[PDB]
Amino acid sequence: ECRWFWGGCNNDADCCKHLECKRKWPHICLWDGTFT
Repeated sequence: ECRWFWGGCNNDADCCKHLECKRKWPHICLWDGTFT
């Protein structure tokens, strides 16, 4: 399972495949939009 929008995380893996975690505090799971 992964974290949803505004769920919290530290790394990109922590967030879903589509959701990307910002590498700058505050660290949260956001939406990328671009297909990996």
